[PDB]
Amino acid sequence: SLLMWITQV
Amino acid sequence: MIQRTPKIQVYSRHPAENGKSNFLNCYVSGFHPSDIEVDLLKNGERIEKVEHSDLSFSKDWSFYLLYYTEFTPTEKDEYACRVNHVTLSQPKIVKWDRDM
Amino acid sequence: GSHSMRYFFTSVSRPGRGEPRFIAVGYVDDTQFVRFDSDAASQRMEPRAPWIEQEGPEYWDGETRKVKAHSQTHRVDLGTLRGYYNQSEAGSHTVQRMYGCDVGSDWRFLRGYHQYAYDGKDYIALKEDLRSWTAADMAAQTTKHKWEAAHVAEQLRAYLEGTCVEWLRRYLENGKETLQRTDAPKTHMTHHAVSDHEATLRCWALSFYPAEITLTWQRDGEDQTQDTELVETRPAGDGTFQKWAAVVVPSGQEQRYTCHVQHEGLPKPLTLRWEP
Amino acid sequence: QSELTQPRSVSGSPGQSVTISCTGTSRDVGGYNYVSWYQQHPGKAPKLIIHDVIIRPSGVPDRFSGSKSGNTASLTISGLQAEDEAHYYCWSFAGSYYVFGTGTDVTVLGQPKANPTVTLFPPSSEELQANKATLVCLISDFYPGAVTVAWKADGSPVKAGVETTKPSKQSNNKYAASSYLSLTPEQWKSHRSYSCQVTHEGNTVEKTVAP
Amino acid sequence: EVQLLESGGGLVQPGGSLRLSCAASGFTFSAYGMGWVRQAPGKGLEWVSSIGSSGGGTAYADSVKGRFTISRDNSKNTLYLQMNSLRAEDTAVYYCAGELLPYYGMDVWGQGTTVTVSSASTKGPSVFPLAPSSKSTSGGTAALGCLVKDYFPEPVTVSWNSGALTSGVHTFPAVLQSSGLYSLSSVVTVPSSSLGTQTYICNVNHKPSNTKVDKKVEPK
Repeated sequence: SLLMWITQV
Repeated sequence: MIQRTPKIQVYSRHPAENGKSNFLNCYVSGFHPSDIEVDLLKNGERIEKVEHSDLSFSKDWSFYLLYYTEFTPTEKDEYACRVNHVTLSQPKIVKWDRDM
Repeated sequence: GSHSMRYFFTSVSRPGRGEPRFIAVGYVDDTQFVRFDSDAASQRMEPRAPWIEQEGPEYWDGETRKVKAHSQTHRVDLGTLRGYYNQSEAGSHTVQRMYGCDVGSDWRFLRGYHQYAYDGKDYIALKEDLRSWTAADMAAQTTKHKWEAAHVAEQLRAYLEGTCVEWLRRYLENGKETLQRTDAPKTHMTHHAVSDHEATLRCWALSFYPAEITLTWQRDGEDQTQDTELVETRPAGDGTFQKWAAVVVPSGQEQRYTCHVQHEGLPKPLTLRWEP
Repeated sequence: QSELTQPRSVSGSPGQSVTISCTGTSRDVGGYNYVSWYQQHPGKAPKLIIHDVIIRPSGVPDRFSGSKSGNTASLTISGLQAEDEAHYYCWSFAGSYYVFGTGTDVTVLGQPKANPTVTLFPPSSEELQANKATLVCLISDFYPGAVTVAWKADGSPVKAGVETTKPSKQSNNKYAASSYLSLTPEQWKSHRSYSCQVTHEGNTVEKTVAP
Repeated sequence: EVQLLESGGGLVQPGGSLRLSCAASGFTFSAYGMGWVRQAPGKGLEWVSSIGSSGGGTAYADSVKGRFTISRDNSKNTLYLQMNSLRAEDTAVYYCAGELLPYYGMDVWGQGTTVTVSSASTKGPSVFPLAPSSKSTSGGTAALGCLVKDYFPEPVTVSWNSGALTSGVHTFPAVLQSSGLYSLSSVVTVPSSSLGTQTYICNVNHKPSNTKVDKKVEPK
């Protein structure tokens, strides 16, 4: 189950 | 861009039994960037119901795909993977080799 | 034996054609179980192993949404990167992301991962302590400083230490039948006379799972490295794997060499000797 | 972190269209198709009216629509209605967080002016028994939302002990406010009576109580 | 019969802890991203933190980085928010809220709960009866009320006759005088001929000072 929060670089 | 020339293996999924249906595989790994041309060839002819796996990478970030298709080995039939990629200067052909 | 779950994501710019190609896959050990491909018809996260098919509608809706957001984030990332590296809008570039976690034989947490490549080189990675970053170069320092201020690791850590491993646990349980099987290798040795004076001894290991295997040569019972080819482990294409090892040996000396196979599926490791 | 950004306040007439812009960066609203709008009526929890830029939750009325174009998102309300007067908030995913917009104030023009109904109480027997004393002025049902409340004791003005509220929108879209006058039992009786005068729109209305 | 019901929030000193609980009912709780959104008086909606599904969750607003900790226990249908080192800034109604799916937004809300961060003392209200006038007594109508006098934190709750009387009750927004305390007054306006037939009690609740009071309003 994937992470919900992906931070931009 | 860090480029990585593709390593190529070509084999049957099952010990090949001359006459009996099997799959011919060709494994390309270690390549960057991901854009790539893979053909499987019967008698230097391009088989074209060929189907492939989902692009993934290894720890160094190089990619790998299996290309595969159903076949039926016979005595006289050349078989072969044919790959082209930026890191090569000619497309590379690798003959299939039962006897390994 | 130990187990893992990893997702891999890849985007590739294609200026002039549409939006970046986005490809995502998830694995549990060496079994891919989900995929998403921006170029495919369905625009959905799709099942790729029977046992994930059990998950209900809300799983698929949710995972589809989350994977979409990954892709859309990579889309922004491509741009921000182009910028940090003063690159022109003209060229094609690639971002690659991978994260996940390992657990031991007891399924207790072991290690966490999260890393990020730009055009085939590292860019930023979460160190082993899941508390600090490694920036590959100067441009990445800007990210590292951003993500430090933003307390990014803290969130990552909670996922990797917790959520990651809980889901991995679930998967393993649900996938018991297939994922915690171990397929011992089928092994044999072949022999080809290379000339009057030399011959290749090739040691084969077919149809095994997991992919973790070791093939080593010995001569008179001592580790033998010289004149040895050993190929990358390869997928059979039916869920199991293949590897081989070869030595070239002076003709008449074949009996001196023995091949050694170790794999978790085998109670004790095997020794093969050319079997005239 | 930061922001979103909506007009402070947009207004319109019954039947008309109105639009509330909501603007961000290539990084949130421009980054993703996950904008949602909420509606919040006075002293009631927010309610979700749009999500995913354009979808309305099953429930919400046909004359609401979302859209987005670059880094601005919009909400059109068409065929405006009284019960649409409320606050609206946009809100977007931003990769690592959610962020609400600064919120807008939707009004419905040309409502009838409405005169305040004023009640006023004297101190409770029981308060006077507890050596304290409050005159309570309650003004309600008034539109538009502005009033001044001037107290008068005997006939002279009284500036001290007067605490009036800001006016709240009541749920009927009129207004209500109140004024408390704090005396001691002594002052309360030192006077023939006390008036709470309430001015709204140039017209005054006043009430009186005596010891 | 969806219901998020907030608890564990009152008054706390600057630098204090508080931990809010949210008992949830009538939707499949484990399908929902759960979250907090707060709203200081006068002011707009914020967003404090959210937790997901499934995988995903947690994240926090930049204004609560590392002070606040969200958590969930599905075997209990409850959501948690640990709140430490509370500054005055953090004073607001806190709402418990759900999202039906990722990035959907909050489609299930609670009623909200009040957090005051202050060094000032919690004072309990005085309740006085506001009794009805005699001229009011034509046909028409009569005004009767409750003066809830001098209390610290908002809110106070007022029902009448244990909330059986609903019609023409108007509880007024409260005032904040310079003493730093509040007064409000709820009023009911009823037909004049029933001043002499009906019974009127107002029930004043002030959770943060344990001040429950039933006041009879009876013609002086």
